[PDB]
Amino acid sequence: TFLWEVVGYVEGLFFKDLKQTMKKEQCEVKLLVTASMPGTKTLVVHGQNECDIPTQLPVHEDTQFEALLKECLEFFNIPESQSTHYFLMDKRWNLIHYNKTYVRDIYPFRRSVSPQLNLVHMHPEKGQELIQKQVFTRKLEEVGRVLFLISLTQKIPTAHKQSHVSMLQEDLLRLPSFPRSAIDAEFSLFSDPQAGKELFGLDTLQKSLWIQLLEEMFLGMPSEFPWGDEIMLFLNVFNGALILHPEDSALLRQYAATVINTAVHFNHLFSLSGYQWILPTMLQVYSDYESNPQLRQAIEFACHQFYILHRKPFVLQLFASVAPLLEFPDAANNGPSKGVSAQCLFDLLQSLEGETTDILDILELVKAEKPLKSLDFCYGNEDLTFSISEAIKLCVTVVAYAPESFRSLQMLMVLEALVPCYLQKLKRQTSQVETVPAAREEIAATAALATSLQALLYSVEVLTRPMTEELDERIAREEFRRPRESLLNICTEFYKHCGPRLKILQNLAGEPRVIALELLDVKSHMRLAEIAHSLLKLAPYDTQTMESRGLRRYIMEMLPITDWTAEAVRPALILILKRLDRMFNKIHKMPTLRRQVE
Amino acid sequence: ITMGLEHSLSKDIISIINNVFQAPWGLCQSSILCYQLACELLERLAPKFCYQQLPVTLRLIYTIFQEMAKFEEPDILFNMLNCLKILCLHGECLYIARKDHPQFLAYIQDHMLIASLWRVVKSEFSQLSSLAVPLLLHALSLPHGADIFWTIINGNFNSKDWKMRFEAVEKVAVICRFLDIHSVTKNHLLKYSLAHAFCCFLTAVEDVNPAVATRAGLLLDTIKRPALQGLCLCLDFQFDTVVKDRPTILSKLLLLHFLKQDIPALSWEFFVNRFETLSLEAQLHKSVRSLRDSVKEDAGIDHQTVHQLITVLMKFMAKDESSAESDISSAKAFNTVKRHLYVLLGMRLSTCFNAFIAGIAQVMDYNINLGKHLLPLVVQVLKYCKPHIRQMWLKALLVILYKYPYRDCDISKILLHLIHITVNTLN
Amino acid sequence: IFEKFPNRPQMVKISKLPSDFTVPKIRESFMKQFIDRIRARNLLEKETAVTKILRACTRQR
Repeated sequence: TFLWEVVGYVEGLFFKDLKQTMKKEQCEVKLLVTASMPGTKTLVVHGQNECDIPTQLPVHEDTQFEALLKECLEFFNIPESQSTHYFLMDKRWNLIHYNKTYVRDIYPFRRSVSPQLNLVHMHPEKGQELIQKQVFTRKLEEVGRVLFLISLTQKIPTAHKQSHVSMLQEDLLRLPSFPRSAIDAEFSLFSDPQAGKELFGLDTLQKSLWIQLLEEMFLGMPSEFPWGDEIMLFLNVFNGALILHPEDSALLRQYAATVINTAVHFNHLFSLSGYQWILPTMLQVYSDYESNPQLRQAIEFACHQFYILHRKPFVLQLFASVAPLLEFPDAANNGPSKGVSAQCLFDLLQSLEGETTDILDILELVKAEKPLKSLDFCYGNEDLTFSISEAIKLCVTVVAYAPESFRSLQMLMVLEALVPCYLQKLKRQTSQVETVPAAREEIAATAALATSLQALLYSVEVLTRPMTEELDERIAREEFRRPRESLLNICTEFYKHCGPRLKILQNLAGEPRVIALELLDVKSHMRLAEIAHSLLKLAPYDTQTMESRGLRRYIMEMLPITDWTAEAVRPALILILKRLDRMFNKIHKMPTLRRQVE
Repeated sequence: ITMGLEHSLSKDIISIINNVFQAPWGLCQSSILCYQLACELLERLAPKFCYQQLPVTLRLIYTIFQEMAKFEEPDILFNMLNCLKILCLHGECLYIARKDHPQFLAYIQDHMLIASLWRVVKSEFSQLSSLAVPLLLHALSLPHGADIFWTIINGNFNSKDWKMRFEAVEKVAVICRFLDIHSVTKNHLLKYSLAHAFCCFLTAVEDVNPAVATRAGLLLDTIKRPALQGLCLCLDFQFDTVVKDRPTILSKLLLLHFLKQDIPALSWEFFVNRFETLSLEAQLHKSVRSLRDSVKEDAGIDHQTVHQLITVLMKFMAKDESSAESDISSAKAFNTVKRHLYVLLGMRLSTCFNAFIAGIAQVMDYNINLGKHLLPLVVQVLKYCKPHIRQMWLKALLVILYKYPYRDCDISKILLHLIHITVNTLN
Repeated sequence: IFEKFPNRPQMVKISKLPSDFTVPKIRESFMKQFIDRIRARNLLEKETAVTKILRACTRQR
């Protein structure tokens, strides 16, 4: 509590000298956090008389107090009505122990001695007050240790900082307790009225101190670090803090500015593969607390700065991270309302569209240069302000590069979540102001979306080829059928929404001269018919695809609205009628196949 | 279309909303949705005691305050706060209460408004605070309110239980970190109340329980620098006006420079404002209480306060570099500091000279650039017009020449007189 | 000598496109690396989130 300024006023210190001179005192972890001293491997339980003996028991790396509670409940045959009326303690130091914390942070390996343990009969309220005050004291020493480490790496010589922070990162890698002990709280004590805002305030301070320490640890190191899988483990503390105290404004401003700083520093990793470790937790926290505008404002500012730093790979990784949590009301995958909604993603993208003013003043904790510019010249100072049609253009380009891959299927799920919500909110805004330039931008926007849909259907011919101990077979039929039913769902919702609305908008445009602008062309209709025909070519052998909503919505909602008064569109219909002919001929000529059809 | 926020039809709608508000529930999401819908109508509306002549808006605020202390979920609390803002400023009920409702305004402030807002200011759900702070700043901008807040922070901070001290330092931290700069510069006792809050906040850094000490130190880190600048400006205003409390404030300010030095807690414009303020306190020949419980005339005493400021000034130039020549700003400020440091310090029965000798040795030991820059003016004033101060005198003349190229003409000659003083003031 | 010339960034273009729609700017290295691979306020969802993030942290080593 005074060494926090003494180490700021003492020069001549490194990482290794204190470790080399501390090992002589057998108390390395009792001063600094990064001391890698292993703990005990056995422990002794003490009795009260000659009826019982002190017994030695092994300690693993995952041992906790509850297993010892079960041990003394089973051995001494304690009734479970008196479970909370009994506690365990040490005779020498007179210390009560928290239930849900690990033994290994408390007992380092004494030289061939094991610390004692006694099963004691105590009143419960005095014991829980003792537990609360000793862990209040204990994590105040952790907070003190973190203060020592933050004040330690501030005024180091400017030649020695790189090897210091690099070997610091290396000894953080060797620790098995990181980051368990760096992010976990005490949860059986936060609900009591006698540990209400004390443990919260110190936990807020401890998390803020850990963020400061990590931010110093990330900076300093070179920008061309061989970042393996280890970054995700380090990033997990940043996720966990936002898990524990999301509405606390201090942790939010610090979290936003620290992730902005570590996205400006490691610019190589955070241009290719870096945003996949921080965005799931940010989207979950954004989706849950929708009745909390401060958390919303902080996350939209952080995501807007993410886009201003990296334009297109951030949007791609964002769509790759919002995808496995999206649930939509489909009749194949019955999406429940227990995750990221489609609206949550779309209003987040709408906040990414417009500008976000600053209310919380997060920018002055960013150590980089201001204002932020694009860190790569491939996108430069071009006016790439983020629209929403270009997100569809990116999804088209990534599904078009390889339509049999996994990113294509994933982004098809992304597209069937996004484009009904975009057409919906487009309908609200064009039914909100009712103006002639609004009609002009609605016709132009529908034309550009239609252009992107023609571009989507022009490059999926690899999906028109039909199919070729059963779990991999179900996986193969799954990855067969998902992008196809995704295309059918997208195209039939597009047609049945915007066609009559195109006639309605053409009536209310102020100019009814342009009518029947021919959204889909003949090759798109024939392509939809060949995909649906390839889907129907598997139909009688697996019984789950007859009731699929893409195919059924195409059959019952897209075939009767397709015009056939011209005969240029007709070969789509002859192939569809031919496939239904042969299916029902086969269902009629085989009674065994008829005995298993719905 | 405009329909009138004060009309008899709109107050009849308000009477409907009151007797909705006075009927409680005794599912829960039904009460969230009912109150939010009513609140949306309120947004759309404005862009036993003798209650039968009272207008219904203050009785709505009354039953809001009554049902404030019942629940613990911040969603309904948040909604109530939104409604409160709509009625306090857009509804102008406190504005008409301070216009022509003083007694009932005393009733409102004395037991409901301040204690409830002090209850809802928390450090774990910090959106209630973001709503609560301009309402509480509207409350403290009025008479009778600062005394209640003064007694609240006195009974919270000076308590014999340390948890009350704990909760007081977290709450005054949450008021401090949600403040603005120019929004406070019109009211006097608002600045006085925020100054007393800030000085108790700084006083808790050195408290006798270590938990409150470390919490105030770490929670001082999490304050945005414009709010700390505005707090320092309020404290400097209270130093400017109030006379009898200048002992304590300087100690607090030294702690401020010792802890948060990136903000200019002390700068040269600060010293020139205090130079003109001690000039108006010296060359010219209230009603508020003293904040000394926050911790607990032309010849000597004002000059002793000047001396104390000189000691703080020597500590400042010993501590930091403060390169006023690196920028074109603060050139006239530092220049004014040296000029008037010459004029008012240049009459051998004062307490300033020995402290200047006591300070300038550590100044020359720690600073070099401004130290060389200020040396010749130190030696011009050494004998311009005593055992231990002789010891510091020779220590001063020991560190005049240790690393310093003094070598000029008509000035070095006086060092000959100095060794003459080795046989003059000894003889 | 080898950097005086103006830099030349590699792109991604596909020829099976109707050529009325422009393919956006994406580098091919990123492209192949990418294509290669009220209820929340309570104290139970956070603890379950913490133990889920701890098993998922331990599982990816």
